[PDB]
Amino acid sequence: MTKALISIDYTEDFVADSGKLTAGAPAQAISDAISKVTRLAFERGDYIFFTIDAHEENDCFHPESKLFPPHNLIGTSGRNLYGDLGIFYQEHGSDSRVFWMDKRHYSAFSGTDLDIRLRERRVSTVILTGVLTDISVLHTAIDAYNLGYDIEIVKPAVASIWPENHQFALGHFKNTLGAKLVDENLNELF
Amino acid sequence: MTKALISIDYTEDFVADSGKLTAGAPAQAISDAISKVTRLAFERGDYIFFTIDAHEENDCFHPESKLFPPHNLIGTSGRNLYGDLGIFYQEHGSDSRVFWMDKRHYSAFSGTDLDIRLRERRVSTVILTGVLTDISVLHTAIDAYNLGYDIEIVKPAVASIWPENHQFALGHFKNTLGAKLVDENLNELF
Amino acid sequence: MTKALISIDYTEDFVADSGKLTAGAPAQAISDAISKVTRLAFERGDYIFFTIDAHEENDCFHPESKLFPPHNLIGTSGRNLYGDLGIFYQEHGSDSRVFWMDKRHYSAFSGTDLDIRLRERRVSTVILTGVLTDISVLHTAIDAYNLGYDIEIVKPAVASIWPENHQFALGHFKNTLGAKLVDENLNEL
Amino acid sequence: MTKALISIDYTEDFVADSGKLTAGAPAQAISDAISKVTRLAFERGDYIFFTIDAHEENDCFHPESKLFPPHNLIGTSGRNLYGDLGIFYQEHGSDSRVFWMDKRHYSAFSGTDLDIRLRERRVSTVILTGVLTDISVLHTAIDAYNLGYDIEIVKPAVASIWPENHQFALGHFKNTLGAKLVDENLNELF
Ligand SMILES: NC(=O)c1cccnc1
Ligand SMILES: NC(=O)c1cccnc1
Ligand SMILES: NC(=O)c1cccnc1
Ligand SMILES: NC(=O)c1cccnc1
Ligand SMILES: [Zn+2]
Ligand SMILES: [Zn+2]
Ligand SMILES: [Zn+2]
Ligand SMILES: [Zn+2]
Repeated sequence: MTKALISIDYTEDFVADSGKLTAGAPAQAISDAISKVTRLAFERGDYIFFTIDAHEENDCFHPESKLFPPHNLIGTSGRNLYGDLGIFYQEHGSDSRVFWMDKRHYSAFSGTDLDIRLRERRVSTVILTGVLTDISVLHTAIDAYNLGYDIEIVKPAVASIWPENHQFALGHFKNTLGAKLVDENLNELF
Repeated sequence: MTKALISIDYTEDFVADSGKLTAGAPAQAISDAISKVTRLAFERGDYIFFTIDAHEENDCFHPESKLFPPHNLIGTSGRNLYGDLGIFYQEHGSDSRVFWMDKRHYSAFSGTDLDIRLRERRVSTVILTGVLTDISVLHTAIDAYNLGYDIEIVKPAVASIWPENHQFALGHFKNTLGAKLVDENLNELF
Repeated sequence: MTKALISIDYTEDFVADSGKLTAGAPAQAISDAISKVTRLAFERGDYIFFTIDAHEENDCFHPESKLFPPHNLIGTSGRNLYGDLGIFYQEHGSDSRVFWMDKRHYSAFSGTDLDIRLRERRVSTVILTGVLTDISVLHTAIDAYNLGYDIEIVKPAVASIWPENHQFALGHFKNTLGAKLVDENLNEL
Repeated sequence: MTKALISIDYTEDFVADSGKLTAGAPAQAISDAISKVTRLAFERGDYIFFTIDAHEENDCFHPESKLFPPHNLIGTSGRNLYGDLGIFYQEHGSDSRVFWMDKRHYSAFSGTDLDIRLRERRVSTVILTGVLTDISVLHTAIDAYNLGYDIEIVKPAVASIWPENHQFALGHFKNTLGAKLVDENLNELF
């Protein structure tokens, strides 16, 4: 069956050394795996959803503005996809199976039309990749669970700034959400 | 109390003579009232949400594609706001209290972040304007009702192709949704 | 594949002569068709969801309280299913494919777990029956549309007190929601 | 200023020594604080929502069935509120400001009418209590955040079976959700 891979916030501001809200080394370490798994999913016929923070510096009505420094600002290089994943987007961004969705909350579902697009395509399984494991990925996974999706987490293609938080989230995915943990070849991990 | 005015699909494709899905004369007849009530709402400090159909011609996954001819296509003049309402947007579009939201369903809430933006601002009352009364306006109103908003309908600033459908919708707003019917001066109608 | 039939508000208070918010004769006229189509859907292996108004008197926080007289009050006979449809529920209510869901808004989806139950079963098509065509049925249909369900409307198994409103709703289902209008044999009209 | 206290899954099966899915001693340890803070909120005129797991044996369509042993089964003692909280419910459950809501997912919002009831009362702040901090409480908190509620967490009135998961969740509430941590007297903890 055809699935959907969700690419969560893997942008310059979350990954690069000078990124405004960078997760640093652990985020950079998944660059090869996240691009590889995305290409693999696309090649086999899956839908690809880039779900990307789209913030505005002067937005005092957003509770998040008080919690983190400005990041992924609309019209800035901070929103550019990091590494070879960006090259994949140059090659296939205009394809009918590839989507770019701006989001304001951590979850890829919140205030977006992600659920609608998935339901149009009768997709029952989402495959999650990106950063941070315990924030945008976690919120997306919980929303996916409540919306009745089967969930796959690409373990080597998610990362957090805190190793303990990364480990909590992975445990939560498997034990509470019943997610399948998979590698960069989309093979289950035992 | 600060309210929000929702401006629904009042574009060239729904209003102009040559509009791809035009409501024709009844839609054109509300041009003065819809621009007047929007400027009045903006001047008093209300939030203004332009919630506009954003369709793609090649979208075989959208059930609406089979129901209506192509309308409000991306990058076309069909998506331009009709009359003085368009002029108002050119003057005040970049103001912090004015919003543009692309939508794919009839309802202004479906797959958008309208509810999120309204709740950020603690808005309890929505004021509905636009076309068509029995489709995009009706769906928006029903969603607003289920989301617990108080509803105001600007009767002289909503219109449909079918008079019987326009009349059904107005009756539904008042008797089933408990909406207040108001004029272009935002005064209740008796 | 396996579809779900939604049975909307077909209770004493909406149908019977003495019903608190009765649609009267037009609602009573669909009794045979609504019971027949529900029994048919169940025989075909479909899921059946009874989605029924569950109101409380003196619920001042509900906006509907000011719009309609008290109806379908919790613990009252007004919530009893009307006619042979009630007999069907007595017979098959304990079956794993048959559900009873209390609702407070007109739409069967609003504040309920209907969508969750349907998605658990990977249901892609809902079949709508009940009353009123232009209120609870219409709201349920619109929610179903926005939630990406294919929709079937059993034309002889929906009713309103207002003929013009019933007609509007049927047109809206077909032309705006892209719903299939079907008969009591579940054949397209 | 009228708030709503949410009492999440504080029942025999999650708390009692012989509970089917018991969090054990840490859950038992909060019994005094959770009952005290609930009685306080009620005295202050707040709404009280008991949001309680309602599961069925042989519910093969529920993904949770494969993740945890049977717990909080409808019609069983497992669903009984633990400690003085249960006594409070006997005393005041029939009050108009006190609600009992059955739920099937971890989040108190998922498939329930919680949001609807809160919006009816124009509640803007939810106060969270119960178990487990990193499951039902966490999911409820994340849903509350996405739905635009201000969040208070009663720190001494939430618990998990795993202390490290409790710590993660508390950090997540404060740093990611912008929640206020409060004590059993509803005073902010600094
Ligand atoms: N990508 C993320 O997890 C994230 C973290 C903090 C703020 N916004 C997004
Ligand atoms: N604006 C509308 O009511 C409408 C009608 C048909 C299709 N899309 C939008
Ligand atoms: N069943 C209905 O359509 C209905 C109408 C009015 C109030 N409640 C329910
Ligand atoms: N109360 C909870 O956190 C919980 C944990 C596991 C299953 N169901 C509920
Ligand atoms: Zn962000
Ligand atoms: Zn359209
Ligand atoms: Zn009702
Ligand atoms: Zn449970």
